[PDB]
Amino acid sequence: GEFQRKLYKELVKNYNPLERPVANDSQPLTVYFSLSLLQIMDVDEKNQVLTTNIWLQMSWTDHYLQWNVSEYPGVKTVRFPDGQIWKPDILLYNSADERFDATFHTNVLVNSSGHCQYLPPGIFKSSCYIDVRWFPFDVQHCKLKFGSWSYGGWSLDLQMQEADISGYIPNGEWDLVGIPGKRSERFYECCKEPYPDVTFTVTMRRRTLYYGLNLLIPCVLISALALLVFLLPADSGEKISLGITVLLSLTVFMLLVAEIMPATSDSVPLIAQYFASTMIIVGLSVVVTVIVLQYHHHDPDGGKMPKWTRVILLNWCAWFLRMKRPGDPDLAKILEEVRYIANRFRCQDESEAVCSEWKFAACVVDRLCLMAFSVFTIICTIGILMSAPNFVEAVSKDFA
Amino acid sequence: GEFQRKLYKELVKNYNPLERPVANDSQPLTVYFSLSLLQIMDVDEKNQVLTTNIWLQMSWTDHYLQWNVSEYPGVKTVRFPDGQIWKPDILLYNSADERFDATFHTNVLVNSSGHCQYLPPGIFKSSCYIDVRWFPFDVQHCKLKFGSWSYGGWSLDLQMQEADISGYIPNGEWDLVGIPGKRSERFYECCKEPYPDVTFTVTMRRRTLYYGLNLLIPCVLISALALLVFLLPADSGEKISLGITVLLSLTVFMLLVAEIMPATSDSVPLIAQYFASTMIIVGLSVVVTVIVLQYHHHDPDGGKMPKWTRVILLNWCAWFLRMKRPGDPDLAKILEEVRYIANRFRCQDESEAVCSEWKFAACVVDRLCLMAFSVFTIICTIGILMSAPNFVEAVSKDFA
Amino acid sequence: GEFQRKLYKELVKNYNPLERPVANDSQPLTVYFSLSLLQIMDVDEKNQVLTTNIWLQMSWTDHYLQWNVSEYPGVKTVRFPDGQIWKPDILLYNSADERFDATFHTNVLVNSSGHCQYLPPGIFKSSCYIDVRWFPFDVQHCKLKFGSWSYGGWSLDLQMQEADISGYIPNGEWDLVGIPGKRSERFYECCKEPYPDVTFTVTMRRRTLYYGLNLLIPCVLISALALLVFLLPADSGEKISLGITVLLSLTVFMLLVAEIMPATSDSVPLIAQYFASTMIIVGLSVVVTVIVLQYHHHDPDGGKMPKWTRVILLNWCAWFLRMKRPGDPDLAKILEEVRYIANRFRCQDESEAVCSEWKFAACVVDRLCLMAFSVFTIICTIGILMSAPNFVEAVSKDFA
Amino acid sequence: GEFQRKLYKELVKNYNPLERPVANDSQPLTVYFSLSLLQIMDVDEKNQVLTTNIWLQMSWTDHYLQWNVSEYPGVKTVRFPDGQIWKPDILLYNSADERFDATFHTNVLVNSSGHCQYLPPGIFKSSCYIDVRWFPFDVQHCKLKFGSWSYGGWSLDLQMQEADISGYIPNGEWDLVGIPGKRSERFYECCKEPYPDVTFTVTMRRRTLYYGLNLLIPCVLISALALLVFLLPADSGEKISLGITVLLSLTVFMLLVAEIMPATSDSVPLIAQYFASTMIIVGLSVVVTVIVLQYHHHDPDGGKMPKWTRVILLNWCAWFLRMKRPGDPDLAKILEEVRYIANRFRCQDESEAVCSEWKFAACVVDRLCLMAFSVFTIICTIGILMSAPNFVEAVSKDFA
Amino acid sequence: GEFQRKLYKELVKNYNPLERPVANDSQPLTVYFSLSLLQIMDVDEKNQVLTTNIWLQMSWTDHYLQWNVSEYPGVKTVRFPDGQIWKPDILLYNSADERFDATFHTNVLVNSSGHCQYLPPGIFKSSCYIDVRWFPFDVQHCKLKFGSWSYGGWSLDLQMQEADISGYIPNGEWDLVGIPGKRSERFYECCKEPYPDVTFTVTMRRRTLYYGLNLLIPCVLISALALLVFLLPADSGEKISLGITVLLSLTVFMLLVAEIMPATSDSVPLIAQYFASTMIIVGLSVVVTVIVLQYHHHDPDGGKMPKWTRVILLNWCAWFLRMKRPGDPDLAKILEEVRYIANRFRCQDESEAVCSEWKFAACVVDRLCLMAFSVFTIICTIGILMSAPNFVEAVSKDFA
Ligand SMILES: *[C@@H]1O[C@H](CO)[C@@H](O[C@@H]2O[C@H](CO)[C@@H](O)[C@H](O)[C@H]2NC(C)=O)[C@H](O)[C@H]1NC(C)=O
Ligand SMILES: CN1CCC[C@H]1c1cccnc1
Repeated sequence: GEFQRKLYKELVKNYNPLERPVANDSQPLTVYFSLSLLQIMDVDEKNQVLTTNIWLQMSWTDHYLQWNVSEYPGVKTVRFPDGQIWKPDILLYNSADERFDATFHTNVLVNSSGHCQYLPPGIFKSSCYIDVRWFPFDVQHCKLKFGSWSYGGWSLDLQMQEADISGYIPNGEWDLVGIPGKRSERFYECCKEPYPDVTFTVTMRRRTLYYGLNLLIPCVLISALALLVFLLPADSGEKISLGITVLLSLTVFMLLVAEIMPATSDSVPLIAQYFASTMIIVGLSVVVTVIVLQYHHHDPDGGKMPKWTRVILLNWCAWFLRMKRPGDPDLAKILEEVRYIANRFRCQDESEAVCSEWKFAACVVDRLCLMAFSVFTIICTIGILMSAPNFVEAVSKDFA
Repeated sequence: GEFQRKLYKELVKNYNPLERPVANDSQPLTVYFSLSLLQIMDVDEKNQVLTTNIWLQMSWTDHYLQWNVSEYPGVKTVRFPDGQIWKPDILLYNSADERFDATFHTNVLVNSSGHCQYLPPGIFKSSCYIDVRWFPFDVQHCKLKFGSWSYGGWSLDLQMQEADISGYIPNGEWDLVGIPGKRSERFYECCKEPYPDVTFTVTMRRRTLYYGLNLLIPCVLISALALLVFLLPADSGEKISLGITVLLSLTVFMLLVAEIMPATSDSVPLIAQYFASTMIIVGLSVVVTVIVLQYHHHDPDGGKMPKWTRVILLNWCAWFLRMKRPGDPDLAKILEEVRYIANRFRCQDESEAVCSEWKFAACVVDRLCLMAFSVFTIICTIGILMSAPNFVEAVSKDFA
Repeated sequence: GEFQRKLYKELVKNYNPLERPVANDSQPLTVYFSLSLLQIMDVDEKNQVLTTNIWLQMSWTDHYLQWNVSEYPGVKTVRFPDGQIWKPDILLYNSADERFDATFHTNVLVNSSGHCQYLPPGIFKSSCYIDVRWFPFDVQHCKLKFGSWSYGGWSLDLQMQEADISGYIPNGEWDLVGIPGKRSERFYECCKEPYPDVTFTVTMRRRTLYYGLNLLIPCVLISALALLVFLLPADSGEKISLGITVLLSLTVFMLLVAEIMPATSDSVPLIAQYFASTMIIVGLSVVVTVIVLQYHHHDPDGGKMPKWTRVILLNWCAWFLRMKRPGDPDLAKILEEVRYIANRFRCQDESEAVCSEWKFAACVVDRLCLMAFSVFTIICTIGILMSAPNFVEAVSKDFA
Repeated sequence: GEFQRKLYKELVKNYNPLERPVANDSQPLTVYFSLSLLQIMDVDEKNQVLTTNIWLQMSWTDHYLQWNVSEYPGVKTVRFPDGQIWKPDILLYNSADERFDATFHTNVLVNSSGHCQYLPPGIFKSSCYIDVRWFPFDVQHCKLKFGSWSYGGWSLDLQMQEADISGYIPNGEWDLVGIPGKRSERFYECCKEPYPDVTFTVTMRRRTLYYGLNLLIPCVLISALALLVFLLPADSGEKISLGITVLLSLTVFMLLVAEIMPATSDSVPLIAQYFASTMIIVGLSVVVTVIVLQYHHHDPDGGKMPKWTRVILLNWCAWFLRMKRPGDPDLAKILEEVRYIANRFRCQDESEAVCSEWKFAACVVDRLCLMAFSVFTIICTIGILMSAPNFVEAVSKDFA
Repeated sequence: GEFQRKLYKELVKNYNPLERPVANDSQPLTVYFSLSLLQIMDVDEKNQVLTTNIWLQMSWTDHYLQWNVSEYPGVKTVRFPDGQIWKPDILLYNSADERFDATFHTNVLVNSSGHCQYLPPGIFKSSCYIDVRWFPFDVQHCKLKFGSWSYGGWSLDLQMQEADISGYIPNGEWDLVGIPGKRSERFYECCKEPYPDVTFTVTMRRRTLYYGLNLLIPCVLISALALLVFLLPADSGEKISLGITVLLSLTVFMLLVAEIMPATSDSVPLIAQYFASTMIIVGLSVVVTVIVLQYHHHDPDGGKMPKWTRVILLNWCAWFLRMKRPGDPDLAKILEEVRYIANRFRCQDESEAVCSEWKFAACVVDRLCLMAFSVFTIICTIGILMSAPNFVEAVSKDFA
């Protein structure tokens, strides 16, 4: 259009993109800043990097870019590319990307009175502290700090507007709680002029269904199966294998959790405490199994049963767990031989009785330790999994 | 030639690559948008990112790029590179690339009457929701939203043309169903003017031959092998090893599945349900094996077989399974000696008879549990596999 | 130099890089396009992407870039950088890269008669189909498609020159069979305008020495070792651990092999078929071992051994296998006692004889199944490995 | 603003960005170089690179960019982008990045008296030596070197300012000790002109809590558990499975841990020494277990007990460990029968006595080696772990 | 200053950066090319690339960039950025990075007489053959090729200067032997002109301490531990589990090791063949163990030991290793009864006396195969380890 061509020719006369567009040079240029959250794309726990998809919103008033629509009837707005008009240099101080600025530079929409609009999209990789103390029942607060880089507080009056979440797409792993913001001005060692900035905090809660189904339940089941050694008879000759195999099979779970966790030294993760407790339980299970095995394969006439062992394992625990304790010269020569044979059988009977009593003691010890270990593992698991805050909320929101 | 040089000099005279090429400024500009799918690069289930290879197609009429063929006999079309003529700022809204734009800028072919064609190729990484509820017999819909960033509905009339699939190359893992399009207008918090956009939906059906033959069949085979613990005689003393080793060998499969699957908590994957069911099956098998072994190694004199247990197992289940139940003074001194020996032998015979009864009871329990576990695992696996929709279609389209 | 400075000043006078350097504007400009292969870098089977080091070759005649050597002594060639002259817009069609054009823009060498040479280097990532049916005895063909993006047939006709492989460097993993091409031609539905393009097919053969020595021989050896369970006597007590451990090893081997293979569902690969056959063989061996162990530990009084099993195992297969089958009143009181003892001893002897007969039957079954399984595994391995059409060529080239 | 428009127009008049802003051309331009540390993002031990977030700080004086604020009341500072002003070419010498200069070019703030202030941000990847001799108890010294690439000391003399640590964000893994600066002058063979440069040495101390919890304690506990084979009785038939599975688990642990450390060959790391010691201890325990099992299953008449081992073990070692050492004509024919039976039983009991002797000797050897290995493991672990120069500091600052 | 401003204005008067700065247009421009190695960043065996930190030294004489130093006092050198003056187009021929040329474009220093120095830094990823045959005792020779892309001997004749290693920083894994250069020509068929090229070969020796300690010593120790299977008595019942567990562990060891090596089919690597030999050693040990177990459990009532075995396994082989060979009517009825019992005992003793011979034969085989397998393992390990060249040099330089 001829009007469009004339307006574009007239709007660029003696225009310097290096100057701040203010009618008076002694007042700051008010700029309104806001962002629109679109998607939380990634939360890296190991590298402590948060990846989001946002649209920055910048608005200000330009004094030289004004015209009367009477002389230009058809055209009401004008768009300008990068490098042709003045734009604020607003960056992200918290950036964690090789290019310190990740914004696709689009056009600038202008009023017929000089109201510039800037909506640059882009995927932002910011570095925020990730707390894994109560993993996987944790809520994270990651900050996004925005502000002008080279304009002080006397030339650029930054003003914050509320973030817009009307186009937010659920992540499916993180539940968004909110995104407040606040404006503050700081002093830097470079200069003696305040530099206002706008900080947005993103609060999200991890959904625990997947982790609960894939890490907590299998460990519970395997630890429960590890108690099955306290039910096998000692004569089966398989007791050590169960404990060893369950220890081996939980080593891989420990290694997996270690590989998915950041190498932080600020606190002990709740899952780490759980796995250490389970390791301890299995270790003492194996120790008790060895003790029972060495009690059951006792050598008759190899020692004397201590009186304390006798009383404690035959009159107290047997009662408490309702145990039931099991229970012419030729003729002369013939007689000598038959008494010898009978005496040999009698000694065999005494030896087998001693062996039976030793085996009964081993069985009593085994059952008592079974009960104690079951109580201990239930208590430890319940306490560890209930210690974390908002665990009831997480359960009621995800599972039920 | 001279005519080409003259035309090129004439066309760029007083041309502003900023203004919209419309004869009347009030009327909008009609731009036809279309897509040409070529290939599907990858479908990142873990990162919810879809990579494609497409050719965008745009067409519009330029008012100033017109000439007469008679005055320039040789030439009929001209081509302009980026930054020399006006082009629409159409870009993909749902972009997962580090840079928000992935198009490769090429030339713009021009009619003799002002028709511009623009076909920029590129590889697009668009973030689309991936549903793994019915993995691997699943169908995924991914959207591609294209629209002008800075031009409203009063300036650009973004029409839609049907997507073209003729140069499409089959992926070999995904089966294309179709790619329809739909145009709509939306309002944004920035501005009081609608912004039309064109959305293309891609429907792909996963081919399940590889995933089936690599995950389902081995798991079924190992689950069936885990039932052999009920055919092993108890005297071999190697029942528990089979169960614990198949438990390990399926835990590694669970690890692989956790590796390939994402970490969403929206739903429980079908493969996760199947693996959990197999886990419970093997755990219950190990528990039953422990019970059977503790039945087999029953200490005689250490207890009495309950009458209810006998009537349940010995003469009821054996009937059900049709199993047979197995089975001068000197001469005096010698007389009591041989009497003592004979009495000892008789007591040994009674003890071995009791032990044989206990062993038969253990065998009966083993047979019952074998039958029950076999029927239960068959029913569970059939139900879980057949619960998925279009499972029969996927089978008949892949295996047949 | 004075002369070359004057020539450079003169040549760029009234020059328009947008203009096509022809003399009549109606006759298409002939461009000769060829290739120069340097090295094959990587063949990504998982991503279906081929990376190569390639030098392009272009040659056209420029009408305006001519001069008389006699007027400019010494100056015989001139060179121009990107953008200062006209260049064909030839780029890879089936490219797989974030930035579509993977070329380095060097200078253009122009002779005194207007002949332009252009050799842009670069590393090209191309998405080509990768068949995996006969992996690792496979030969792959990957296609490279070039051609002008915008210039048609009446303006720019493409001519082919033979590909150059003089500078080729051996890969060490792929054997270059050759690289032919075809100068195709295409017509549209509007106009009789031939659109030409040049395509190059790279045919390579995989060297099988590494894959063979690292996959096939270890698996064959381990499968052969898995057959030793049949030679193991039942009384040892380790007939199940051997089979289950080789099963674990085979499962790990499949898991590690499937990490380098594509997830295509086009066809079942040869290596997958071989692994499936090995798994079936091992599972059947475990089942047979369970049956043999069940036979070995048979209750002497648990039943009667069927006459069919008698006349088969102890009669036919035993002869076939050439196995030898092993095999005053007080005086009356003492008489009764010794008769009782003797009767007990005789019953023990009969039970021992029955157990020995059962054990011999188990041994016969074990040996027969050993022979059958050895034949099965040898036949299956030979048949699976001999099905590759390139197997003889591979074994004659790589190994020999 | 009119005043700033006029000032911008007047300042760029006859200005050449290629010219060094001095007044005599023979005096070096004083430049002050500092550095503001934000956070340490990564320390890659495998690649030996360090990633940090750093704000550069350069300040100098410009002779031409001077104006009187009386004629321009509102204007007090001006800003210029890259390419329109002279900037020092300060680079990172020991950089490790695809682009040798990973800085973001921002505006240059200029005061009214010609004072410049340039603060470009960025993420820097520098190659620094990583010493893993005392891993995980490490203190690292990574150096950053800066300096003009082309400007010499006679034209550009760098000056060092103290590094600023305000605004530092704690890593959570690495503890920052400090970052001291040093300005060094290096001469050439040309001429007596300095070539000053500024170097900063970042000193970090690894926080040894995560590694201590995940590697040292689990391996210590597993090594302690591996000693339980000595308390296991030899009759259980599990004295080797425990040791072999512990050895397998520990070698898996070592091989997986090896994925973290680099392949350097300048020293033997502490963790490698500790793992090797554990390997040796477990192997020797397995050897001793084999020897003990050989002692236990000795043939009753396959040999004779040597006097030397008899006196050394049964006499001296029992004293040490305080172990109690356990333990009508037919009448003639009947006489030889009963005498034969009696002497057979006597031979059986003497063979049993010899077997008991061998078993007791095996038990004594087992106890002695248990004591020896219990001493050895503790001594080796303490000695290896106490060799770190800062072990006490690390423990007292990470645990207490 | 004024003088340098005037000089900068004067030098760019009628300057064309597209022409060689010669004075006759026929004499080639002599260009000196050198190198400055700083660090070897990484050597990749998988993808066969070499990444280094390198400074490129260039120097030539410019005819136009000259001035009288008297007329411009104080000014001695001038600097020009990329694009403002002519620069040689020298680039790496055999590159491996995505951008074919990776050099940071810095300024060019020009003296008063017209001498140009150009030292662009960068990180170069080359592509060189990596010989893995003698792994990990490799000595590599990676070539770097440099040269003008378009200019030839008529225009630009390259020269060579010795590479600079004064700034070298040791890698820690690779020992640098040296880096020699060479200047070579290449005559074309058309034109008898030189085509100078300068190539540098970097020779590095791998440090074997880490690889030895982490791969060779553990493998030898594990093989020695597996060698203990022959000392274990057969009565334990653990002779198979130990061997199979070691086999599985070392198989996973080899599979893990194979990941850090390329799939090159040009030679069989030393580590690969060593692991193979260990594989056959362990497999044969398992086979021998199976044979020994079969001999130990021979049926006493089965076949008869052949005379060949009776001599060779009992006399000859026991002499070879010196193992001593271990070794009224009622009266009639009672007489017949005791005769029967004594005859049964005598038959039992005779039957048992045959199993001792089989057990001694098993012991003889165990000892013989222990000796033979130990000798075989020692010989094979020594031969494979010492076969590689410069093994003595490597061990002396690394371990001492
Ligand atoms: C413009 O900015 C510079 C910042 O360095 C000012 O220089 C400093 O000014 C203060 C007070 O005048 C002095 O105390 C410092 O010593 C100065 N720094 C140096 C390195 O000299 C400069 O004064 C400012 N000029 C104007 C007109 O405001
Ligand atoms: C539709 N566009 C994309 C998002 C907002 C909107 C817009 C409006 C004005 C300037 N830029 C962008």
